[PDB]
Amino acid sequence: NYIVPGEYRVAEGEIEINAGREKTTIRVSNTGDRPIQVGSHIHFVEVNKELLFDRAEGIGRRLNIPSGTAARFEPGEEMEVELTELGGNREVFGISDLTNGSVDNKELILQRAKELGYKGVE
Amino acid sequence: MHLNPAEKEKLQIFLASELALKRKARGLKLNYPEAVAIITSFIMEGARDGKTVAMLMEEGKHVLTRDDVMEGVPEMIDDIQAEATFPDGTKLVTVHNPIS
Amino acid sequence: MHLNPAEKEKLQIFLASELALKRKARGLKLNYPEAVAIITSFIMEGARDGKTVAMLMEEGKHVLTRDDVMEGVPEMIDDIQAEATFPDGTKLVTVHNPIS
Amino acid sequence: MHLNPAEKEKLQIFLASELALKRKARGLKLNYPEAVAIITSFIMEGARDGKTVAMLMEEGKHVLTRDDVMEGVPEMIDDIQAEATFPDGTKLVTVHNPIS
Amino acid sequence: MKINRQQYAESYGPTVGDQVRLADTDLWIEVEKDYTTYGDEANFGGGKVLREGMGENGTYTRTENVLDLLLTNALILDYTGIYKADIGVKDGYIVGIGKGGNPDIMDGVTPNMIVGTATEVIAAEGKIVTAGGIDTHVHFINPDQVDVALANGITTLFGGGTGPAEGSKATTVTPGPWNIEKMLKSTEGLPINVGILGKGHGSSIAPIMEQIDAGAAGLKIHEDWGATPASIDRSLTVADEADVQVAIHSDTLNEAGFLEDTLRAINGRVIHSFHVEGAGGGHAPDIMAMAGHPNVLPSSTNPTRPFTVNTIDEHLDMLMVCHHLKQNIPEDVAFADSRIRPETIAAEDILHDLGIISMMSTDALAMGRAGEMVLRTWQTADKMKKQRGPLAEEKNGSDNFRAKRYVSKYTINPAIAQGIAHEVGSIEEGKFADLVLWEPKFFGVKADRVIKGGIIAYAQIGDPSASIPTPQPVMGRRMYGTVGDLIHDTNITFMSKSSIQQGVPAKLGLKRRIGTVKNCRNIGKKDMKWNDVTTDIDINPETYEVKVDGEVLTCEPVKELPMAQRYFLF
Amino acid sequence: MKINRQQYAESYGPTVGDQVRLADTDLWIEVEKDYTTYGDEANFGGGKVLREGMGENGTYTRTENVLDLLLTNALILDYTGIYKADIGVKDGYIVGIGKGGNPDIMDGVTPNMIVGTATEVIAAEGKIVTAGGIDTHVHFINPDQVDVALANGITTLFGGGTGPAEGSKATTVTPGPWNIEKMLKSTEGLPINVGILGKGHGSSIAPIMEQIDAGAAGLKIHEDWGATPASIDRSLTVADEADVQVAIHSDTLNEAGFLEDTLRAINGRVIHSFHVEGAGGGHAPDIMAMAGHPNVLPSSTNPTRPFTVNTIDEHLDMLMVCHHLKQNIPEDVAFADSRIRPETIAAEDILHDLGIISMMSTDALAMGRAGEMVLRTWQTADKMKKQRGPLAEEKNGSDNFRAKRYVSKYTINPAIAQGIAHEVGSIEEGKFADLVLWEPKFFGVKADRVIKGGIIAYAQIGDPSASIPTPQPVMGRRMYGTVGDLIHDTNITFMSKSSIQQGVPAKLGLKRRIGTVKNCRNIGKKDMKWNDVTTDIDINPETYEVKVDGEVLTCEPVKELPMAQRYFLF
Ligand code: NI
Ligand code: NI
Ligand code: NI
Ligand code: NI
Repeated sequence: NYIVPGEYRVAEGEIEINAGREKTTIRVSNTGDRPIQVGSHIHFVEVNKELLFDRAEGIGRRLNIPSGTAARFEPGEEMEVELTELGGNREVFGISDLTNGSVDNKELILQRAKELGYKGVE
Repeated sequence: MHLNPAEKEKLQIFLASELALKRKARGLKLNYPEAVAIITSFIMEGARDGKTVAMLMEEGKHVLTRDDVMEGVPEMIDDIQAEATFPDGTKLVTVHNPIS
Repeated sequence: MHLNPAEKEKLQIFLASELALKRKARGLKLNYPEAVAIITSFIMEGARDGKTVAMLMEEGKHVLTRDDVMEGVPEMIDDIQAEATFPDGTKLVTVHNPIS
Repeated sequence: MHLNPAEKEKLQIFLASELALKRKARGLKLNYPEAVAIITSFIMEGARDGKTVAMLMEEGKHVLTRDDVMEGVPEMIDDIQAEATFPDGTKLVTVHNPIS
Repeated sequence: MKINRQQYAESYGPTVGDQVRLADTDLWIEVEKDYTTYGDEANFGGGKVLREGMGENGTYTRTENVLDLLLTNALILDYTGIYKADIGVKDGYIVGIGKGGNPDIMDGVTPNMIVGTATEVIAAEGKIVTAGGIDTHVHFINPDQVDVALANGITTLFGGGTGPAEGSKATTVTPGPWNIEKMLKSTEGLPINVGILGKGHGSSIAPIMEQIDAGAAGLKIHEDWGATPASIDRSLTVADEADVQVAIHSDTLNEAGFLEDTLRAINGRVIHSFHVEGAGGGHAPDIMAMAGHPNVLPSSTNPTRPFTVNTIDEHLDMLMVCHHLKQNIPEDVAFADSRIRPETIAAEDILHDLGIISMMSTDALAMGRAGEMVLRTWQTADKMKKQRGPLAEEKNGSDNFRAKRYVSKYTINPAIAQGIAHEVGSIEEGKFADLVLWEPKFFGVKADRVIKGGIIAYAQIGDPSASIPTPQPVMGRRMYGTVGDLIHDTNITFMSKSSIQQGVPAKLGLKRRIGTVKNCRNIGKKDMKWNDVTTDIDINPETYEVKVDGEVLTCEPVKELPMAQRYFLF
Repeated sequence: MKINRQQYAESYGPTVGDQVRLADTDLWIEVEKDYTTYGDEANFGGGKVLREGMGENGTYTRTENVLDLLLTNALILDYTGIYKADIGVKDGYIVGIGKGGNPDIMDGVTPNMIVGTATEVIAAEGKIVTAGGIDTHVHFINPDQVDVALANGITTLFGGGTGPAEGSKATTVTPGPWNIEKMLKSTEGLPINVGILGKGHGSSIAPIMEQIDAGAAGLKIHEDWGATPASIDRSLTVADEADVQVAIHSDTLNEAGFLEDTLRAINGRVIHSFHVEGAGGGHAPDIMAMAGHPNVLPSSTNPTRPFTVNTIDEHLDMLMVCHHLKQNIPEDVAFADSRIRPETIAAEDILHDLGIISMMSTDALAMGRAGEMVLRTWQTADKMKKQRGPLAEEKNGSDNFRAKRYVSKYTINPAIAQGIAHEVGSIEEGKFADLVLWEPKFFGVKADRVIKGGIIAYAQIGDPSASIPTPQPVMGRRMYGTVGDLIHDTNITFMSKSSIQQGVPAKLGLKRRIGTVKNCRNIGKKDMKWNDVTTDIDINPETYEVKVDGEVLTCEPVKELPMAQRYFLF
């Protein structure tokens, strides 16, 4: 009976994000001395050079977290994150200039990453 | 007086608070703009008194209670923000959920 | 507060009424704008109190009498009109010949 | 009410004076615009009361003293000027060095 | 990964099946569908999705499917649906309703809704977005009335007047070529869309028609200028030639005829019947019977909306002032009194709920309130739900059917009636970007932001000297869309086809966008969205009782309304 | 005949060696030189010197070395000096600084400063006169912000925005050709000089460059649009081609890089680093180290100026609102918190005093106060004098060195940074006559009269119905320079060379004076007047301690400031 003006009455259930896309869990370490926070929609291979992880596993992927949220790595912090697949055309341009085209060009992306000192190119 | 644009505008917050305080004094449960005016004027007068921003952030939660206002008003006011000249210049006070 | 244009304007009727009431309290016979302000603010506060339009149409005739105002003021005021938010929304109150 | 542009503006001097008088009443030393507002409103209310220009030129020097205001305020106010409707029409009152 | 519904709605606004209360009414709207792809919602801010290489595309130039403006996560309330979508604006028009972002990396992006270098963002998550209100009964009496209208979400003013002249204070009329030209030039400084009505009076065609050629967008027939069979006939002959609408305030006095005589003069031609209940004017006591006819587009004005315990008491003096009547003339008072009937006001509530009255309007400053058309529409819907129950057509416990019926009354239907729905009146692709954002707690009461031609024109915003825009005092203020020459590009002057063909805008130096009035003569009641009911309305001449399908239409007045003392300072 | 000093200063303003207190601060400025000839001072009024055949020449036509306007007996406070002179204005520009009057009879008249039939007079005796403030960090959010700025002596607004859209509420960006065109047209109605920044984001050149060709005067790189290595690089490539400045708000989150990565992307090119301390945005915690580099033009925004006991407590909620962050998202709060550091705010005070931060700015309505750039500059200088003492460079017990260092931060340095110092930013012959008169008791607090292009635009003035202009209420008001078409001639719209060459002003119908942005790419820290220090700034990543030349930079916050509760009603 009490009226809260403009209130919601949400339906039952839950919202599954990124449904139907492959998920991948990887370990990531902040080897730097300042905090690094990574948003939901950045091409994961193109994050800060001082994040150490298997860079190949970030290609064509982004964090599997709600749109507009982020993962925070304090200095020295290692943690596991879950990634999902990029969608749409699966192309990335700009950001760190590691891709500039299809995310299918793994060898070229990793070559650029290695030359520029992005940690974890194996 | 050399009033600037903000000084002119903020006079009308004081005025609205005076109006609202008269309505409260004759026994009326206050509405949304009335409640906002009272709390806002309280903050600006507190700054003028030389209180700190931190003091006003906590005092602002005890100016009006739910029995002072109409149904739903507490839930309509998520926060109140006001700027005023403290002894150390203009500062912003934000009072979160001022009426429980 | 989300003040709309009318809310801003009508604050200045309340203010003028407060000014006029102070002048009356120190013994002055009121002039034309003073008398209009007092009666107008009375109407809008009455609406806020939840009186009916019909109640205010008759009460508005007993707010000020001819001995409260300057010579000729009663005859200058043929009626006073004001709109305010009643419990059932905005309504117009017209008080005919408020001061006999 | 038929308010003209000056009547509208001068309401805000009365309002600022009311604000300043409340601050004085709770024990604050007044600042520059507060002091100017109080003295100005005093002049305009004096005209409304039917005092002469010469009376207000001398009374205006005794409204606030230096212990009522912040350091330096007396020296900041070289004079205060106000126009109001006297019984014999609009006149200018100038109060020189209102706070010694 | 899954998000619970409560948290999802807090972050992105509501999604399919969620309900939202309209202000402090009992009315609930339900999200019918959602254009998003869950996980790829657009949002803007620090570390958010609309960033270069991510949800913002860094490749495409503006012309290459990029938007000028994206409203993210809007809950649209429109005659076309109640649903969740992003809204894309370009060149001042709505170009896409769907899902915005970057096709590089996101699924389900509408192809012309790319967020690029050229794109501004307005966050609409948690807001209800509607079309701007279309007020077709405006008296141009006091320029301060424009902000009043904008503050309650009105974006188009159709009507007439030259300021506070007695003709304008009574009637929506800008008379003759010269007054029309002068008011078109005044309009250059009014931050709202405008169309001007000429005087629908004369016994010869040329004096009426020359107003249309001068730039009028329509005509008003008003009894105070003589609502005679001749004036009615000539005005409609003009309108049928010129393709503009005619509004009528009929002969209350029944001086030259009764309602049936007015209908005979109209002769089946299309007409917009103003304040059809009749307190605002018309054949006493039975004018509301016009709303049953297929060639009538019927509107109410707002002071009778809805029926309340104070409604009657305010009306006599309101009417006397508007129509320049004298209390010392018995027939003037009798004329006034003849127009104020609880029986027809009560029935008017119900006729709205049934879809028999199609439109709302203000009657601003001449027996009507410039800033309460939207307000009183929802108060009426709420009263009807309380007294008549949910409509039979409703599902899921929502009031979506009623909400679509009522939103149509002040958006799409007036636009259709006046021949301007190709430009304004609904949230549809290809229409002008006149959009109103509302916080649900303030819905229908005080607009948050009013967008005009793709730029914010009016907003509830705080201290201009503050560190951020939210500190007090928060009040309605004109924004940059109203400043300098931008006022020309964000607003439309609607004009007749003939005045446009004859070069009136160039002649007068008009810099505003020019809208063409068209397709006014080939419509009827059947074209009123959600409000298309034709029926025989019987009004008893002795008792004023209103019957439809053999049933008396009546309801009680209420002592209290929502959207009232919780919100307003006076 | 001799006049004592006290009486001379009362009559004509101060002369050589006299000192004047700035408002209620502890800062004293000393007259360094005086251009007058004692006994031939210009003054205007009944029985005064500027009369025909006397101090006014009655022979010469306007074109013959006569002024449109003479400001008599000004105490100029400028990067070029603190000195006493008459200022002569003609065709809206400062044409002479020296001694005005009539060469017929007066000694020492500057040859082009003749007072003739054509000359207006402003008495500046007893006033301090400065250049108009140049605010290069403006969010165009609420048009009411213009008067706020004028009232504190600001005459140029550089920045971006389209009104209270979320993109504009976070970032100084007017995105894309269409929004830029719309805001250039809005600018026609704003009584202040304006330049507009486009979105410095993209991975291709064309989407960024088309903003410059549309009429933008510069670009803003902001983290909320993705302050990535690519966006940084493309924006600077565009800027180097177009000769406009780029402002940066860097990646606070360190998402794509740390500070050293941003500097590598910049690659030695010129850039304006906004809010370089970082509470307003940038690489956490070490962004302030940018202010040591020779290619960086560093500015502060005003809420951290100066460090006070309440400064920290106000910031978290200010930031959350500006950047559209959610209190229920832990990483949003952590991002916000990462930006608020007493260690770097305290060091920022000292870096200003040392000439390592070159500029002040507001950040109006997006973590900054539109009317407090000038105010807080002097409060900072006063706090530094109190805590660090007179600078080593001072003489005569005056604070002239400090006053020149600090006045430069909001006048000449922002003008140099944005490529507009050929037109504005200082009191020099050949520059636009944007001048602010201050009573010393109100210096830096409330401007007396603001002159724009040689006509008064804003003034503190009284009752318009009174017998004279001084009776109450004295408040800030727009003057005739803002009215009608005069607003076009008294204000400048600054635009890129390419947009000017392509005829954008004619295309859009702009009537304002058009200023050309130029010489932005060939400057550095060495070109910042009185604030040209380059050095290695070390910021400890664990403690946030700031070191310069091996010394920790720290100071205490203060409980009280001058230029505060003595002056303001709220
Ligand atoms: Ni009518
Ligand atoms: Ni009407
Ligand atoms: Ni920033
Ligand atoms: Ni900013």
